[PDB]
Amino acid sequence: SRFTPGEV
Amino acid sequence: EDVLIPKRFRPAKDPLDSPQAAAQFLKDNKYRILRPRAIPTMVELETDAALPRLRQMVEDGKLKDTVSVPEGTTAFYPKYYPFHKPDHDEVGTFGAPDITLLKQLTFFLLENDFPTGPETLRQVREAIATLQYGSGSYSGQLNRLLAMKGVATGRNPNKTPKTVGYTNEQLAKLLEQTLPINTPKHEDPDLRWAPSWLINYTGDLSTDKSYLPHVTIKSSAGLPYIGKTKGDTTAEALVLADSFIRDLGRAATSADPEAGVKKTITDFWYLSCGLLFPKGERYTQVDWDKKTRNIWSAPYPTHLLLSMVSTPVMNESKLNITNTQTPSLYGFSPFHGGMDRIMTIIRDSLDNDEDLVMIYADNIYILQDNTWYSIDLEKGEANCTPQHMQAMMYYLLTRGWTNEDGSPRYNPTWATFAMNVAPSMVVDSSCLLMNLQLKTYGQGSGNAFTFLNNHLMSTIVVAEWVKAGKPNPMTKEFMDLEEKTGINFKIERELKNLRETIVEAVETAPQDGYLADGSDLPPIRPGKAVELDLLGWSAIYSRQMEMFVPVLENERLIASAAYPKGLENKALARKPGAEIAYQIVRYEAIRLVGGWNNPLLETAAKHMSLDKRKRLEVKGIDVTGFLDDWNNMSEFGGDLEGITLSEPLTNQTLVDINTPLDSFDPKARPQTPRSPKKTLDEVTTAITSGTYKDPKSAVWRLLDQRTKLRVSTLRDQALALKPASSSVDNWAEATEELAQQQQLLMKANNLLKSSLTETREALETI
Ligand SMILES: [K+]
Ligand SMILES: [K+]
Repeated sequence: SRFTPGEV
Repeated sequence: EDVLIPKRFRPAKDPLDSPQAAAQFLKDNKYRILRPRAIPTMVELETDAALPRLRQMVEDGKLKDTVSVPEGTTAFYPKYYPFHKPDHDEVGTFGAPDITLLKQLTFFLLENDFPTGPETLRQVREAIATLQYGSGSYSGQLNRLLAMKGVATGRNPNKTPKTVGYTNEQLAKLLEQTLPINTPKHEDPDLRWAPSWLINYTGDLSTDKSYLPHVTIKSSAGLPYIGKTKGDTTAEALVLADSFIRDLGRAATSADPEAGVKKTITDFWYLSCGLLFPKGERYTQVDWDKKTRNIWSAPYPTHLLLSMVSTPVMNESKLNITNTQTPSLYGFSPFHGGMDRIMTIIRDSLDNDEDLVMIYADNIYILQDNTWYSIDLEKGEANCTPQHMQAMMYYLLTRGWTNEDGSPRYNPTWATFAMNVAPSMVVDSSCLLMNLQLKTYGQGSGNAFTFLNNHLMSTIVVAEWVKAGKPNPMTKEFMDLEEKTGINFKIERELKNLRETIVEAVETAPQDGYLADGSDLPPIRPGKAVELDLLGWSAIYSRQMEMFVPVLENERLIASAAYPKGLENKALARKPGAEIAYQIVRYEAIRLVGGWNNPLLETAAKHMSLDKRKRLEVKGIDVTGFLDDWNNMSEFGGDLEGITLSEPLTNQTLVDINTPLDSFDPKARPQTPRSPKKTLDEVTTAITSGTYKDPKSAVWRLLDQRTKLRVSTLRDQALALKPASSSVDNWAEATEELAQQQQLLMKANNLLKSSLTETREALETI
């Protein structure tokens, strides 16, 4: 449900 | 003849329109000029190489195939030379007063005995003779910088919230009341990624979406792209914003976070330097070269990164006094019954002998001792310290960017950007004018956090007013809050005998005309207005609707009638029939916002509107589309979003813009999302006693500690937030133990230094 496209 | 019409204003030659004369003037006035920093020369790179994830956006024509990035072996000093119009050598159509309207007003005064007619004509003529719409001058801009420095460091130097006596948590408890917020939508991404990763593009309209904030395509790109718009530099902005947040995150978790973070901040110094844009306004001719307001035009990548923190929270937080039990005016509209809701709240306060406070950014409204006070921060933005913005960042990350279980909706990299670097990129940083890199005093006006930071400063002034036992705004005791808070302010309006004035407004309401008996005519004798100047609006009582309706404050109405803003959009101006459509829009909008209630103005504007519509029929051009979408053509467009000007204005138009969707019961307003049962007064009395110094939540305690620890400790801080931001098994007890551990190492005073000062040092490194 939450957008999760690896994080900066 | 030529006596009725005042002469066009011709601005004097500007002796400070050269870098030498400008630098000398600032030096003579002890204004800080920075040692100029250079930007690496632009390199034309393949967008597919720089943004591989968006290769599909390039081939579908949504991005340029090439991206220009500052990567060159040589460098350049940026130069920004804004236009100032009108000027000594160009007195044209831009900033031209509405002389046609002045002629029409005089003719109708000759034929109609309107009791307010002579005063309306004199006011419009005096505004044409003493005001000038335009972008001022270099002298105006330079003198404005001195006035900003004066507010920040002069008679009443700025104070951080800590100096005033508030912790981040104590301020957050006040903001829960003065600025109630909701969390961003569950579907919205957390603060964990590079901006370009918020673009989901493949081609499929059913799935394709951008989670990035909306930007004004025609607005300035800022540094390092002078002469370019945001639409021109979309790819460039993503590349730069991506690289900055990624390089910052990596540097903070490196073997030497101090050298690493400082290197990244100096490499991207230009992301903290705003173009000093002259603001287009209705300036006083006599002070044309003394005051030009400035827009601190933030670089596109900086604006994008800041907006990713604020806009997902504020989109969900349109909470104000008309729909929530809060003093906040955020998202207020006086239309569709908004003004009547305010008048109901005011009337109930007066009947129950209760004081009232309302807040909107740098505007404070106080109702006490049967009097209405309008208090404005003096040159608001100049009073802002990086620490004020840091406290706002604390409030957004603890109350907004938080999951229901209390875990953070951000990672250590985004906590570093928001808490440790971002406040010094747009507060007490620098600006560019000509080839001069000048110091900025306070927050840059126009940055993404302008409203939020100003609203926090007004919250501090209001909290101190409550603490001091609500002293009357006209007393020394109230004016003493300037020194106590480090925030300059002035009483802009005093509306005495408020109860009596409201009774007079209702009793003098006309029986004839618009919103009275419902005929399409202004009243011969308008009723008494309740001149609240509530975000520029006064209240007038309507007999037809049996409610108060807004009318634009008289001085604003007259200035706008004397000096209308033209079409300030090249693209729309280029379209055929747009310029003649704008002409109709100008006269209809001035009527809509309040001219309808001025009989001379309404008779002259109606005539102008129908004559312009008749000229359109003669030429045979269809402007229906422009008249339906009139909002983008008018300075008053941002209110009446769902109305069309294709048909001439009638009494039904005025009824529609004032029609409420629902009936209003002030007692039925929901309480604030946080501390619902507590009033602002109960919160202030708790803070006075020393309550809420530290948050109970360990995640929030880590964020507060982050504002006190130096940049060399960032890797240790990242390790402390990692369990909570990753939501690992038993993250709460782990964050609890890590916070307690971090609190102990804070007994080393060598570990205590503001990262905001460290950021400012690195930004100003040569
Ligand atoms: K100040
Ligand atoms: K409350």
